[PDB]
This record gives sequence, C-alpha cells and structure tokens, in this order.
Amino acid sequence: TYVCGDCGQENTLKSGDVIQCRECGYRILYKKRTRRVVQYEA
Amino acid sequence: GLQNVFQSFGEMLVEPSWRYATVKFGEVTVEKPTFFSDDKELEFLPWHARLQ
Ligand SMILES: [Zn+2]
Repeated sequence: TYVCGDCGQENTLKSGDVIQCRECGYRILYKKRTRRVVQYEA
Repeated sequence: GLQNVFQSFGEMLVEPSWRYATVKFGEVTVEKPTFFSDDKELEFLPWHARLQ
C-alpha cells in the first residue's frame, strides 16, 4: 500500500516497473503506515 | 539578457571550399518548465524536481 502525492489514491503496487500512480501522472509515492504496536520509554 | 547574447553573435556564410548556406536567429522565447510525462503534460514544481 502506497500513497500518491498531490492526488489522493492508494497505489498498492509491488511491481518493479509500477512506479507511476494509477489514474494519475505523477511518479511520487509515499509508504503508508500500518496499524502496528510500537513501545516507547518516556 | 538572452536577446542581447543571441543578437551579438553574427553567423557568417558557410562554404565547404554556386551554393552557400547562411543561418539567422530571430526572437528568442522561453516557455515555463513542464514535465514531459508519458500520459500528458503536467505542472512542474521545484519539490517535484527535488524528489525525482
Ligand atoms: Zn496520483
């Protein structure tokens, strides 16, 4: 699951050649943060 | 600046040694930056260039 840039759409592309956002034209993707438990010491 | 630079340079006749070839330069125009994408033209921004 990847998030595009100025356009809001989930890419979810894992192919090597798939770097361009679908239904878009920009090639900038941000990795989305999943629901994982992380422990921190205050 | 660019207009003066292109106007200063004068192209003379080109002869290999009748036919001759001469070139000239007109008004110089500069367009805004644009990203040449495979699908269609897109707006180009400095952070787009920085990330790409
Ligand atoms: Zn997009």
